[PDB]
Order: sequence, then structure tokens, then C-alpha cells
Amino acid sequence: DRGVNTFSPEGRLFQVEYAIEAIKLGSTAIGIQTSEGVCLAVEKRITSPLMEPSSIEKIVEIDAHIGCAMSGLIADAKTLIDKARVETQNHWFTYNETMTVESVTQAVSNLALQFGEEDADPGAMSRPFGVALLFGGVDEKGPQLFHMDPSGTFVQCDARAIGSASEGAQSSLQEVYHKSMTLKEAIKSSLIILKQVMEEKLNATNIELATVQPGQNFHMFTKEELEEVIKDI
Amino acid sequence: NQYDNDVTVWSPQGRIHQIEYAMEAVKQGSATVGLKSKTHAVLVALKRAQSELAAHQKKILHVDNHIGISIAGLTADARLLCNFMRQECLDSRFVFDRPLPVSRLVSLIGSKTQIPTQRYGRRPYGVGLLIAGYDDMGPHIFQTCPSANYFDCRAMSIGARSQSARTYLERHMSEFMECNLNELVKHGLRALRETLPAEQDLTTKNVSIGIVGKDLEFTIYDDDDVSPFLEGLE
Amino acid sequence: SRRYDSRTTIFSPEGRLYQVEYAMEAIGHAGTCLGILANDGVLLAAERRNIHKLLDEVFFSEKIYKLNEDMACSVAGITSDANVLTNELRLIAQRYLLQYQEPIPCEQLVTALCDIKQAYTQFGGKRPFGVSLLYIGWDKHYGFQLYQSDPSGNYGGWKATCIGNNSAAAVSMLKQDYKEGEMTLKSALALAIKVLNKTMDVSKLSAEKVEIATLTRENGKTVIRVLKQKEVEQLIKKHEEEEAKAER
Amino acid sequence: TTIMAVQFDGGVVLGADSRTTTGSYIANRVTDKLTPIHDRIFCCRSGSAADTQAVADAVTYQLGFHSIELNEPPLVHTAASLFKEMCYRYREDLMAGIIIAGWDPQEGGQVYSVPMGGMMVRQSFAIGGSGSSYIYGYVDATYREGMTKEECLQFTANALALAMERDGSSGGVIRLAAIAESGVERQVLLGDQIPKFAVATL
Amino acid sequence: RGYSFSLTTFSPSGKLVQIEYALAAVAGGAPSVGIKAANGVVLATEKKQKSILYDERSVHKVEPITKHIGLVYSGMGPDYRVLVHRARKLAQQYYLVYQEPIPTAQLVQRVASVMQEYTQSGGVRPFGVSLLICGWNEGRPYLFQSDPSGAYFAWKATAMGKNYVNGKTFLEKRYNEDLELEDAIHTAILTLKESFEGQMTEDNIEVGICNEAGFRRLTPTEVKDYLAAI
Amino acid sequence: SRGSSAGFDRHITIFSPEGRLYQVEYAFKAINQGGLTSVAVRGKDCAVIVTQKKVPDKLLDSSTVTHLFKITENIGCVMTGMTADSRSQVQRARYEAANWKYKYGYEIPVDMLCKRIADISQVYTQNAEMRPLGCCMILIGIDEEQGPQVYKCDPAGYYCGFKATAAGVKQTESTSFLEKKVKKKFDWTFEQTVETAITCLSTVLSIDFKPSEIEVGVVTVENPKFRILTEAEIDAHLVALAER
Amino acid sequence: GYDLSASTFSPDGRVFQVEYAMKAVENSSTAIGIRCKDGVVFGVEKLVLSKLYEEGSNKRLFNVDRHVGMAVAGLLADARSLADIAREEASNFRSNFGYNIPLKHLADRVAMYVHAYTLYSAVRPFGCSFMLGSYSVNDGAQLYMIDPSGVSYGYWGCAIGKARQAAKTEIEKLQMKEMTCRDIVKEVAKIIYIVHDEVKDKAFELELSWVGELTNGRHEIVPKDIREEAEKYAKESLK
Amino acid sequence: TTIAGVVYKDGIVLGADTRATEGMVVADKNCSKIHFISPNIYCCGAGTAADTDMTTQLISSNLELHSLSTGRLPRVVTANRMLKQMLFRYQGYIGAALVLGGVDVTGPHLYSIYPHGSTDKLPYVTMGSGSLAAMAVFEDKFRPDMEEEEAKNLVSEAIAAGIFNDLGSGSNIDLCVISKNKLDFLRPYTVPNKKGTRLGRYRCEKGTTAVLTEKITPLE
Ligand SMILES: *[C@@](O)([C@H](CC(C)C)NC(=O)[C@H](CO)NC(=O)CCCCC(C)C)[C@@](C)(O)CO
Ligand SMILES: *[C@@](O)([C@H](CC(C)C)NC(=O)[C@H](CO)NC(=O)CCCCC(C)C)[C@@](C)(O)CO
Ligand SMILES: [Cl-]
Ligand SMILES: [Cl-]
Ligand SMILES: [Cl-]
Ligand SMILES: [Cl-]
Ligand SMILES: [Cl-]
Ligand SMILES: [Cl-]
Ligand SMILES: [Cl-]
Ligand SMILES: [Cl-]
Ligand SMILES: [Cl-]
Ligand SMILES: [Cl-]
Ligand SMILES: [Cl-]
Ligand SMILES: [Cl-]
Ligand SMILES: [Cl-]
Ligand SMILES: [Cl-]
Ligand SMILES: [Cl-]
Ligand SMILES: [Cl-]
Ligand SMILES: [Cl-]
Ligand SMILES: [Cl-]
Ligand SMILES: [Cl-]
Ligand SMILES: [Cl-]
Ligand SMILES: [K+]
Ligand SMILES: [K+]
Ligand SMILES: [Mg+2]
Repeated sequence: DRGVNTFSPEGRLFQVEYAIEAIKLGSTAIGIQTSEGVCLAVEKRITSPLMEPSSIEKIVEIDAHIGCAMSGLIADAKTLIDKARVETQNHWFTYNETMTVESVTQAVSNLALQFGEEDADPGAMSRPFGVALLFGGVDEKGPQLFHMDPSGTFVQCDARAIGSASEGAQSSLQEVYHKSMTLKEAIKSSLIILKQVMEEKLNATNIELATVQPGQNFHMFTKEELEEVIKDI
Repeated sequence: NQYDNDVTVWSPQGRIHQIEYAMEAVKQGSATVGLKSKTHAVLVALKRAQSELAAHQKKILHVDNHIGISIAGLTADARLLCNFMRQECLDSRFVFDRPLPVSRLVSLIGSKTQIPTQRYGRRPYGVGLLIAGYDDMGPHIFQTCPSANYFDCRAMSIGARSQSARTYLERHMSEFMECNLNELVKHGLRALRETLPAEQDLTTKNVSIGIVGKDLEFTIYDDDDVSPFLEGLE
Repeated sequence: SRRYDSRTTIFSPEGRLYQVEYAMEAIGHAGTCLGILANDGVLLAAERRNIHKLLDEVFFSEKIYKLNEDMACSVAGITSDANVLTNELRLIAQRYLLQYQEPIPCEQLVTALCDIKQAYTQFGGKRPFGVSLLYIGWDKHYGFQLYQSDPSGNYGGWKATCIGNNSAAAVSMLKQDYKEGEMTLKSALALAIKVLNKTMDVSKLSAEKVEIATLTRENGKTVIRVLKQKEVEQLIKKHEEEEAKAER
Repeated sequence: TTIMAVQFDGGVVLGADSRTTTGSYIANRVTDKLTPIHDRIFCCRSGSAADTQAVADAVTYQLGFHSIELNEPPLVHTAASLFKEMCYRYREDLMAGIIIAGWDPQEGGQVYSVPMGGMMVRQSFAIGGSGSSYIYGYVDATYREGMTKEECLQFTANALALAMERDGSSGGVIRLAAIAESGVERQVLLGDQIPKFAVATL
Repeated sequence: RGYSFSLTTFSPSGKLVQIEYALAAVAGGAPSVGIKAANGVVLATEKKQKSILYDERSVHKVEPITKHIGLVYSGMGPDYRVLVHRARKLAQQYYLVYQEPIPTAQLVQRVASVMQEYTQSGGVRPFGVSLLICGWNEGRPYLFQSDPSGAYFAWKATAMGKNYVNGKTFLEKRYNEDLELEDAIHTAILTLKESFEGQMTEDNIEVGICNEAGFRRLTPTEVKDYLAAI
Repeated sequence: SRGSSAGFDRHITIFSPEGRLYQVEYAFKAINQGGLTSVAVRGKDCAVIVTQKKVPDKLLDSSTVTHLFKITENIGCVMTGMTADSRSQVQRARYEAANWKYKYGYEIPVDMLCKRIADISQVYTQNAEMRPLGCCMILIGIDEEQGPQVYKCDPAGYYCGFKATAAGVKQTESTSFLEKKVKKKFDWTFEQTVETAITCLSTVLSIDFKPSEIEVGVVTVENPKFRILTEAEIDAHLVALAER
Repeated sequence: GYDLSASTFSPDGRVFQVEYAMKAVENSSTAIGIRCKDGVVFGVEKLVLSKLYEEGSNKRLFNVDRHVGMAVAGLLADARSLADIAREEASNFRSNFGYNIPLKHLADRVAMYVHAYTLYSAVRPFGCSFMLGSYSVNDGAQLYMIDPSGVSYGYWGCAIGKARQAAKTEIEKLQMKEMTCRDIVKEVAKIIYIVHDEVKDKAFELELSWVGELTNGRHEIVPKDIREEAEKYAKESLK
Repeated sequence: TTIAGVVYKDGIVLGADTRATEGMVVADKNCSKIHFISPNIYCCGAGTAADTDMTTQLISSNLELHSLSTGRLPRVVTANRMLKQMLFRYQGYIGAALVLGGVDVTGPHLYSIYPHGSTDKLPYVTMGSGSLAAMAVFEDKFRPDMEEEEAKNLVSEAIAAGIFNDLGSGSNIDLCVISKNKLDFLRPYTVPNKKGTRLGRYRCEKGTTAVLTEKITPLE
């Protein structure tokens, strides 16, 4: 046993490396950025038919122009999501404008290494967050997808998978992605990939899907709209 | 071993293993190069992309009109330190209505980063910086380390395979002071290119450039804007 | 400093709290202490450990504490820890009376102290208190009452119970002799002496070695009394007369 | 109150009246307003009795500790600086007009004024307290560069006597102190020993 | 900062071993004796006093807390000085509120409560001392012991420190209820002589007494007088 | 028992099974790391402190090598053991004395100053996060009723007043020498105090000193201010001794 | 193990964490100070670990007050932190007492700050030793040295770092009490060249500073031309 | 209130009247104004009654802690410092005006202490609304080195001057005499004022007062 802010001989924080390994215990999520908008798709991972599938929420609205998909220790994601929401509302309050996707991601990412046991307040964070996040949205730069992990590193991606089967899924994403791909193609591609990687047979209740487009606000697909897209796939 | 988990534990050889380990975070970052002439200070950085579909991590950051940085190591530590630098610069303009001299800012970094190396349960900063600036004493390149030491440089490279870049920079450094801007940036790029596997080359996707000088506020060049500098590596 | 911290407030691999379990081993070795509820009152009877010839006798009891007008308790375990908790019980009871201008109901006093004990198992990195308590009382909501609490911050209400040395044996004897709904103070007293006579099996029972307190209601007021030694010897006599009847 | 100090070659002379008042009642007619701060450093106190006593006690403590730490006699300038720091910092809560005077081996006899508000200035001679108003003219006309110790003592006693005659708020006895390398010599002028100047009758 | 975790914890068998080990520091300390007579209390102690070089008068083991309460100990002297200082402060705090000298039993309870703290509070060890506290109030003498756990007990007579087990049996076969203070002083000194080793003088024992007139140390000359018979 | 150990009882100030504090014991060994011995003796008229002065290096400014310190004008001390710890303890003593005078209007008695420093040292033996100071303080001064005083406190927080005492490497041997000498003396009191101190130190070390190899400090009833002897003053004592 | 915390004595009464910090100073290249008739002169063997560094980088000589120089060996970030402590102490002294801090008092105050880092598991000892030098007409020339334990003494001559003993033996050959600062700079340069191990560490810069009658009691870098002459004298004397 | 003190050849005499007032009404006819500090030090109090009581009690208590520690008899300077430093800290809001006298190892000492924290060390002092009457007596009649009985006469004369000429002062004269050898706490010293006698009797027989309700509660 050693402290939570101990470096390994390779120059990494043990706690952060271990938090990154926790992301691999999460369900798979996929993000794709097209010129017509971004989509976010996630495997629900239902463990009993008695569980209400609509109570699993692994895609959330941050603001009208920004959604977020998560994988890893989901309970950990709540304070990050709430910080994202509060930050975009503060930015609106102060500046009377929408906050960029990049800026939201940056604000959240500055929480990442704020843990430790002898600088801070009486019961501050004891460990990093075991969560990875995909922020998908539209701002004056156009559609945008950003990835963030427990190191506080964030980066724009054209397409990205996270969670258990992300290797796999990332490989299929390289194969199918192209810069001029339509949103409807991106939606189909991500369901085709989820279908391959999921242990369960894909259907309209054990996945979630959302989009954000230049025309249109954050939109969660309904059961009926998922069924339509599932027919071809 | 019993000596390597706490920044407060000296080893029997007079070393602090936690500081040495923090320095490995910088040696494993992607390479960056800094150099200067009589009139300009330049930063050149290789950006690592996770997959073929990722953007490439930012390596060069604006601090003030007269100061920019290039980073290697933990990105979150780089942002924390960059925010400290920005704030110190803003304070100096607010109070004195003039730019913070570059050497004074670097001193402030040394003093700030030393503190957690001496207190139980704290850790060093796991980031190394190249700092380009221009003030009344002309252009500067400084380097900062997780040990809280810093160095005033004619030119420098840090990160993975930076030994090759340093060897190029030593070989050509007698030319730098008299270089025009284009010549100086070309030298930065050739140094950085020495860090690459033989197959691979500098492209508009993987190179980022920062420049400041007498007539030029700190400016970052990325993507299509680096093309002028890459063409004519002839 | 991480090397020296024994980590008193963490879980073990089976979901256990070792310091709590170990404190419970301390309690098992302390003086036996029982409580018995009757129709017309409640009692506490405790083994005394302060029994050397040269001791002076200065207080009205060794291990029975008055908490407020309507409640008392007894303790098994670390004595200095008991003095801290019983002081805190008295404070809680006066804070309530200040605020509401009525006595604290018994279960509410017990629960308030149990929340303090619970906190010591969950945060702060301190050793828990090494004390179990029996509480007797009357309030206007449930009348005569008996409670037990332990170092986990757990409690329960009982018609009869025992803590400290030979608890398990004492409880078996109570299970067999206690008449739900039909006990009087006089028969609860007889049963208490029967039980202590069997569980102080090192060795022969004497008034110098036990302490008994009764809680009753008289003319709209609660009376808490520690029996004098004369009365205790009389009850021991009656129990010994009674065992002479046991065969023919 | 009237207080005064004067520099000579090798030392200083300090002087004060001895009256403490509340309104126009005399609460002490033989007050000692010249308080030792170290072996060869005194202060003359005017304004609030409570304030100047508290401040003098605190400076005595600070200067004593400082002196033991350095293993040397303290500078007169150091004593004045400590007064000044406290009188300036707490200027809104104190009513204190102080003269610091003494001798040290480095700069000899020195007089410093710390008036209300907490400025500090070195002077050849200094006067303070409410009675000082009535002797500005006298001291300005009578002061001469290069006075001996004995002349400084007379100059001081005369100035104080004149102030004490005119200022209802000053009076009693004159306390004097001379400080030099050889030590401190204190004395009291009382009754017939106080310098005398006629009332100008017709 | 301070360590915020307890240094005393429960062992698997339910023991607080740091407290047991604090008691072993007490057991190895110099002997102390207290005897409650009918009309007063005597406290007596041996000095662990080597050299003739010691100024025996320069520090005391038998100390006044108030006009009417006094203390002695066995175990670690510097720990004792902490408790003496806190006891004196506790007594004055009581007096300021109630305008009555603190009852002996009230003072013992408050001091014992401080000792308990040091068995649980962060980053500290328990006190390596047991206290014997005497007093007179409500027309009557009191003798108490307070141990490193914060447990306290009222005694007619007792012994602590080196060879205490024997000292207790010596007193058991020697104390009676109706004994006077002057006789009690004699038996207290005899109790120390049981385990002395050295030849007793008035300079290497210390005696304190408590009666209706108050608590005080006996003087070297008074102790010399009692030593002539012994 | 007999040197037994459990848990962290050799690393921090918790009790060993025998009731010992090993970390406090080890602070006493630290006093001897310095390799020096000090002696102090009181008579009816004065009290004296003598200590070794070792200047091995020629490049040292030997006027800055001292173990004698003025605490107040009237209280002197000799420090033995770890040097930086000693200096810190001297600063604290100076602070405590000055604060006493400010609050109470009279000079701190030597016994009270020694007690206060001892009480401060006690805290380091009961709290786990800091070590004891590996030094020992001997204080001298004149008490208006009791005359010359010698007091000593140690890293365990023990303290006592003495007719004479010692500290450091040859403490035990000094104690025997001083014990044997006082028994001979009428009313068990030292009379030639500076000579006893120097002779004791010279016997237990086997040295026969030059005036630059010792430091001497004194307080007297006639002259209560703490004074440090010069080389020439010390030399007069060394020569007067050599000649009988 | 007995060597992990500055709050733990070993069984022989040592504080190994302080000893380990001393080993960091003893791995460092050598700094010397010499007091003479009319001032103090400092010299440092400054190892140049890369030709890419500017002349002047990683100074080991500091001004801590206008009249006080500081020369360091050991972990350089620790030394700079101490220089800042020394500067704050000098500044605070001037604000509170109204005159320039005497050298001895400054040495003692900083030494007590160093000492405070040798008592606790919460912090570690400083890995540096440093010299403080000043001159004034009233106090004369003064040279103090402070080590990681917080011990502080005054010196005629002093050396810290890895060739400390070799430096001291050369310093002992000078009659420094009768020499001037202008004479001593040449001898400081000479001694640095003597103790420099030209096989094992390849390249160094000589750093020189002084404070004395000739600088009017201000601590200053030795001027460039005088430094170059001293180097030239040292090099030719090596021969 | 009239309080006063004098230094005489071998000690201190303190004096006080015994009236306490609320507005212009007598609340206490026999208030004790000479307060214990230590066995060798006493203190008269004037001003706000709760403040004089509490201030002297606190200092007495801290001084007992001091003497317990030192093992020595306390000094008058120490009481003076403790009082003045506390009063200064409270900026005159603690309305205690004190005459402090005692005898220590350095002999007799007398101080007046004011609410704002100034003190004056003098051979005679007075305080309270009667203080100018009492001071007139002292200025007219004090001599240095008086004998015990002369000093006692003078102090009681001075208190009497305040009693008879100040509406704030009245009732009895208390004295405290402190020397190296003796402490005489003389309460009362003189009783120069006496209530006149009652001329008619108003002994109202049972049933004179009409009663609406009655409850007897027996006790043990
Ligand atoms: C002096 O300035 C004199 C100097 C002082 C240090 C003794 N000041 C006073 O007498 C002052 C009023 O100016 N008086 C006090 O502080 C009151 C002290 C006692 C208060 C109670 C009696 C209420 C002159 C010129 O002001 C003296 O008149
Ligand atoms: C006294 O100064 C007298 C002294 C006091 C210690 C008894 N002061 C008072 O009586 C003051 C004057 O306002 N009164 C009170 O503090 C109100 C409390 C009195 C009621 C009793 C409960 C004590 C003289 C001169 O002021 C008396 O007139
Ligand atoms: Cl992933
Ligand atoms: Cl990097
Ligand atoms: Cl990173
Ligand atoms: Cl480095
Ligand atoms: Cl690198
Ligand atoms: Cl109640
Ligand atoms: Cl109640
Ligand atoms: Cl005054
Ligand atoms: Cl003014
Ligand atoms: Cl003025
Ligand atoms: Cl004025
Ligand atoms: Cl007057
Ligand atoms: Cl902790
Ligand atoms: Cl005490
Ligand atoms: Cl009391
Ligand atoms: Cl006593
Ligand atoms: Cl003072
Ligand atoms: Cl002798
Ligand atoms: Cl070194
Ligand atoms: Cl005073
Ligand atoms: K006048
Ligand atoms: K400790
Ligand atoms: Mg005021």
C-alpha cells in the first residue's frame, strides 16, 4: 500500500491507470461525427427481464446542443454530468451564448486529477473517476465529437468506441468511416457494429441512440424510431 | 523500494525516486522542439493521434501575447500549470500595465512546482514545458521539469527520442542567431523529424508550430496553416 | 501517515468491521449485566467487579447510571468509555427537554447515542467505544421499556436480556422462565437472582457482588432506586429457601 | 502633558511634566512620563495613558527579545521604528504622541518624534503633548547648535516650566533624564527648584 | 498537522494493549501509598533518587491541586506534570462557575476523563501514570486512584508502582476503619519500607496529608520525626 | 519482556510491552553523537557552566563555535547534543522568558524556565508525528531566596535542580567524580566552584586543557548577570590550578 | 526500517533522512567561499550538462539582500526555495526593525527554517547546503555556512559539494586575513580548477561573485574581464 | 462608591463603603467591595458591580494557578499586569475601576487601575463617585511612613468623607490591613449609619389577607 498520488517507474499514476482498466468493465458506446450531425449509441446491458430498460440511461442531454454517452462505473459519471450541465448554464448566464462542445469537455476534464488526501477539504475526492465520456454536439464549428478518459485527456474524434468491446468496434469504425458519410449511414453503421460486439441479440429495448444536428436539438430515439432503423440491421 | 513511493523519502544515495519517476512521464510524451534567433522564438511539436480517426492532441498553448508553451507528460498537469502561468501574466498586466518578463515567470514556476516535492502525500508535477517568449531582453526558450528545476536554452527538445533532436540542434546551433524566421522554423522541423521512425514523415496532421518575436504576438499554426513551413524542406 | 494508520473504519474482505467485532469480545469478558421488564416496572441487575476488601464505597452504585428523571442504564465493557457515553446520554436528554419541554422518549435517546456509535465505525479513523448498554425507562408513548445497544451502533428493545460474561447462558435461562405479559417486579427480582446465581459460576453469590436497580411509577412520577444491601441479601435468602423446595 | 527631548554631543536630555488629567480633575499629580525601554533608550509619553502604557510595554518586550537574539545593545533608531510600526498600524485606535530618545554606540545621542498618526522623524530637539503649543516660540528663539549637557538640562527645565505655567493640562513636578554612554541620570525639579518667571503685574 | 487516527485499538481478544503497556510503565515506577484514616488522608512516595547531587526540594511528586486536594503518582514523571497542570485548571474553572471548591470526586471524574481521551484521540499514546488523589469535603476524607484507561476507584488504602501487589496485602493485614491520621502516616511509611532498598531519610521520601484544615506536604523536619520510630 | 517489541514501538512514541518509549531512549543516544561533555556546579556564591570547545577545522571562525547561550540577562545555559536542535531549544527558552516578563512583570525563575522547556519536550514523547530533540539543556541563575541555581532538563521531559551535574559523553563518570567530592564537603556543598567544574571535566576526559579548549560561564550573587569568561580569565584559573 | 522519516531516530540516535539529504549535497559539484581582509568572494564549479544551455543558466550564486550573497550546492530547486526564504526574511527584518539585517541573524533565522524540516514525517529535509556572505564597515567581512540539519557556523574559508576536502586543503594554504578581494578571486578560480576532475565531468563554467569594500558592501557578480583574467591565471597555474 | 488605599510604614490599608445603587435607589446596603486576590493581595472595586466581581475573581483564579506552579507568594506587579492587560484588551467596555494593594517579597505596593487599562503606582489613591472627597482628606492629612493605627484612622476618615458628601456612597466603612506579618479584614470597621426605629407596629394577624386558592404539598 502506497498513496493515491504515487507515480509508477514508468511515469504514470497508479490510480489513473487502474481507473482506465475500470472503463473496460463498462458497456460499449459509440460516437460518430458527420457533416450532418453526430450520433451516440450505447449497449444497455440488461441483466434481468424484471429490470425496467428505460431506467438505464447511458446517454444524457447536457444542453439542447450537446449530448453525452458514458461507459465504466456509471455512478461515478453523475457528478461529471452535473458539472457539465451547470457549466453550460453558467456560460449562458454570463455570456448569453451557447458553450462550445470543446469548452464543455475541457471544463469537465479539469476535475480529473483533483484527488488526494493531504492538500484539500475535510472530505474531498479520494480517487479518480472510473468513467469514460463521449460528448457529441453542434456549435459554430459545426458537429463535434470529443472523447475524455480518467486522465483528464480529451480530444476530438471523427468516430470512437469506448468500453468492453472498444477494440473490435474501433477497428470496424476505421473500416466504415468516411468524412462525407451521411448521418443516416453513421446511425446504421453504429448499430451494425453494436450488433456484432454485443453478447445479447440487439433489439429496440437493449440499446439507446441519440443525435444532434445543425437544424435540430438533442434527440433521444424512441422505441418506434429504433425499430425503424433496426429493420435494415 | 521502501524508498520509492513518497516524495518525502530520500534514498540512501541522496535521490528522490518519485521525482525521477515523474520525469519519465515527460520522456514518454511525444517530442517537441524549441529554438531561437536574435528576433524570434519558435516551438515545434509532434502531435500523437490515438486512432486514425482522432484529431491529434494539442501540444502548444497560448499563455499571453508574448509567451507560449509546448508540453510533454500528463496533460492535466500541463493545463493546471498553464492556467497558473496565464494568471501570473494577467496579474502583472493588471498591476504594472506591462508584460511579465519571461525569466520572472519561469522563476514563479520553479517556486510553485518545488512545493509539493517536499510535503507528504503530495506529488511532483508530471509535465515538462518548453517556454517561448519575447520581452525587453529579446527572445527566450526555457525548459521546466518535474524536479522544479528550469533551464535557459539556446534550443531544446524533450520527449520521446528527443536525444536525436538535441544532437541535430547542437550540430546547427551556431547558425540560429542569424537565421531569418523561415530558416529558423525549418531548423525546428528538421530537428523534430530526427525523432521519427524512418518510414514516417512530417505532415499537416502531425505538426504544430508556435512563433513569437519582436513584431509578432504568440501565434499557433495547425493543420492547413503549417503547409507553408513544410513545403521547401528542400 | 499511512504506515502507522491501523485503519479502524474500513471493511474486511467478508464485509466485516473488525474493530467492532473485537470491541464485542471485550464486552463478553466484562461483568454480567441483565435487564428484566415487568407489568409494574423494569429492573437492572449487574455483577460488580469492584469487590476488593480495601475499596471505599462512595457512590450509590458502580455501573448503574441515572440518565434523566425517567431513565437509567447499565454498562458492560470499558469503564472510561462508558463514562463518556453516559455523559453524552445526559446531554442529549437535556437538549431534548430544553427544546420540547417534555422528557425524551426512551427509544429516541437510545437512537441518538447509537448514531454517535455508528459514526465511529464509518469515519474518523478512531477506535470504537468498547461498551454495551442496557437502558430502562418509562415514557408516555410505550410505558415501561428495556433497550440494548452495542458498539456497532445497533440496538433493540427486549422484554428481558443480558450482556457481558455468560450472556448466552443467561438468555437461555430467561427464555425458559420469563412469562410474557405476566411478570411482576417481585417475580422479575426472583428471576434476576436465579440467573445471576447460575452465571456467576466463579463462585457463591453474595450481596457485596451484585447491584440491583428498579424503575417504577408512583403517583404520576418515575422512581429509580438502587436496592440496599439488606434487601439484596433478603432476595438471596428467598432464592435459597426456594431451591430447598425444588424436589420434595 | 508637555514632553521634550534634546540632543547633545554624546547623549540626550529628556523631560516631562507630571500631570495626569480626566477632564479638569488631576488623577495623578506626580506621574512618571519618561519610561525606560532599554538600558539607554527612553520614551516620553503623551496622549492616552492607557494607550501609551500598552504600547511602551509591548515595545519593551519586542526590543528586549531582539537585543538578546542579536547579542548587542539595540539601536535608538530600532526602538523608534518599533514604536512607529505599532502607532502607524493602529493609528485609528490609539491616541499616542511619543518621543523616543537615547544613546547607542553606533550613532550616539538621538531624538525621534513619533506624533499621532505614526510618522517618524529624527530631530535635534523635539516637543510634544498639548502644552507644547505654548513653547514653540520659546524653543525656536532659545535653541543654539552645540549646547552642552548642562545647557540642555536648563533649556529643557525652562521650556517645561513655561508650558506648565500656561497649560491647565500640564503641571506638578518636572522630571528630567540625561542619557549617555556612561548611563542614565534622573532627577526631579519640584516647588522652588522649578524655574520661575514673574506674572507681569502693573 | 497531527495524525488523526487512534494509536490505541482493540486486539482480536478484545484488549487495548497500549493501555496494558501503559500500566506496565506504572508498575515499574517508584512505589506510592495512600491511606484514608478516619480524620484524614496520607499520601506517600519513594523518590527514585540516586545521587546526593540532586536538590531534593527542587521538584515534588506530592503536589497541591487546591487548598483541599492533593495528588501523587507512580509511573512517568513528565506525564504526571501534564495531569497536575490540567487538574489545577479544571479545579479553577469549577470554582469560577460555582464559587465553591471542587468536590474531590468531581475533580477525579474530570481528570479521568482527560486520561480517557488519550486512549482514543488521534496520534497520541495513553498516559503512563496512575494518580492517587486525596481530598476533604462534606466533612469527610476521600482517597481515589485514576489509571491510564481513565478508570477511577475509591480506596480505603492502596499501593501502586513497584511491588504494589505485596504492598496491598501488607495494608490489608494492617488498616482498620477507626485509625487516626498520625497512626496512618506511620503505616504508610512502613508500607514503603517493605520495598525500599537504600535506607530511608527525609530526603528520599515525600509525604502529603489531607484533613479538615486542608492539603499540604509534610516538611523534611516532620518526616524526620516520623522516621525516628522507623 | 526484557527488550521486547511489538508493532511500531521502535519507530514512534508508543509504549513497548515493558512500558518503555524506545524513541525517547534513542534521543538520549543522539545527545552523545556530538562527542562533547558539559559540567555545571553551584556553591553559596556562584554557579558555573564549563564545556569542551572543539574546533578541529582551522577554517572555522572559532568565535562562532559556542555551546554557551544567554537566555536573559540573568540566565545562562549550556547545550549538549545535536546542534540545530539545541539552537531551536535556546530560541524557545528565550521566547518563554521574554513572554513571562511581559505577562507577569518580573523575571522568570530558573526552575520555572526549566520546567516550561521540559513540559514542551514532554509533548514530543506523547505525540507521534514529530521526534524528540536530541539535546540537553543546563540552566544557571541566581534566585533571590535560594541563591545560585543549576537546573537540567532532558529529551524525556524530566527536569531537576542540582548541586552539580553533567551532560553528554562522560556524564556518568562526571556524576561519580562530583558525588565523591561533595560527600567530603561540610554541609554537602561545593565551595571552589569554577575549579571543581574544570577539574571534573579534565579528569573524566584525561586532557589538561589549554584556555581555548574550554568555555566557561558564570552567575554570582554579587553579579547576577550571566558572564562568559575570556581566554585570559580562563587561563588564570588553569595556571592557579597547575601550581599547588 | 529506521531511515524512512525525519521523525524517527535510529537505535544509535541518528536521523538518517537528514544524512541522506546531506548525500545529495555531497554529490553536487563544488562551491567555495573565502573571507579576506576587506570582503567575501564566492566561486562555483558549474557543471554544464548540455551545450544547448545558455551561459548563465542554473546560477548557483544569488543576491538575497543588497548586502548579502548566497552560494549553494545540492538539489537546485530546494536551494532556490531557500534563497526565497532568505530574501523574505531580510525584507521582513527591514520592514519591522528599519535597517539591514545583520548577516549572523539572517544565517540563524534561515538555519531555524531548515531545522524545522528535520523533525516531521509531514515534510522532508532540504537537499542543499549554502553559504551566506556580506561586508559592511561596522561588521566587517562575514561568511556563514548552513547544512541540511540546520547547523550554522562562521568561517574564514568554506567549501561544499563533492570535492570539499580537496578544496579546504588548498584554502588552508592562503593567508586570507591579509589579502584583498581582488587577490582572492584569482585564488578562488585557481582552487576550483585544481579540484575539478577534468576526466570525469567534461565541461564547466566558473561562476564568481563578491561583496566587499570594493563593491561598497553590495553583493555583485565579479565583472567579466576580471573573471576571465582569474580563469586564465587558474588555467596557466595548472600547467 | 468610595474606595481608597494608603501605603503606611509596614504595609497597605484599603478602605471602602458598602452602598450599591441602581439609578438613584439603594439596592444593597452592605455590599463587600474589598475583594480577595491572593493571601497577600486585595483589591477594592468601583464601577459596574458585575465587572468588578468577575474581573477580580478571574485574576485571583489565574494568580492561584500561577502560585501553585511557582510555589511562591505572588507579586503585586503580576496582579497589576494581568488586570491592566485584560482591561486594555476590552477597550474600556469592562467597567472596573480598581484599587490594588498588597505586600510581596519586595514590600508594600499600591496601584490604581482604570477601565481602559491605565495604571498608576502611588502611595495613596481613591476611586468611585466619592473619590474627590476621599482625596481631599488624603491631600490634607497623609504623611509618609504612618503607623498602622494612624493609617487606619486616615483611610476611614477618607471613606467617611465620601459616605457623607457623595449620594452614591453610604452605609459602613470596611478596611483591609496588609503587612508582612498580618492580614486584618475588618468588615465592618465602622457603622456610622443606622436605620431609625419603627414607631408603629404593622403585625398583621392571620386572615388579614384574603386568599382565593391554597395548596399544601408535603415534603420529605
Ligand atoms: C498628557 O498627555 C497625559 C499623558 C499621559 C501619558 C499621562 N495624558 C493624560 O493625562 C490623559 C488625558 O489626556 N488622561 C488619561 O489617559 C486618563 C487616565 C485616567 C482615566 C480615569 C481617571 C477616568 C496630558 C497633557 O493630557 C495631561 O493633561
Ligand atoms: C460604586 O461604584 C458601586 C460599586 C459596586 C462594585 C457595588 N457601583 C454600583 O453600585 C453600580 C453603579 O452603577 N451599580 C451596579 O453595577 C448595578 C448593580 C447593583 C445591584 C446589586 C446586584 C450589586 C457606586 C459609587 O457607583 C455606588 O453608587
Ligand atoms: Cl475504452
Ligand atoms: Cl505528451
Ligand atoms: Cl496524461
Ligand atoms: Cl532536473
Ligand atoms: Cl525528454
Ligand atoms: Cl430530567
Ligand atoms: Cl427529562
Ligand atoms: Cl502614565
Ligand atoms: Cl502628536
Ligand atoms: Cl506629541
Ligand atoms: Cl497631550
Ligand atoms: Cl500635577
Ligand atoms: Cl492522519
Ligand atoms: Cl501546574
Ligand atoms: Cl479551589
Ligand atoms: Cl504544600
Ligand atoms: Cl517586558
Ligand atoms: Cl569545592
Ligand atoms: Cl558538502
Ligand atoms: Cl505593570
Ligand atoms: K498648569
Ligand atoms: K513523538
Ligand atoms: Mg482605546
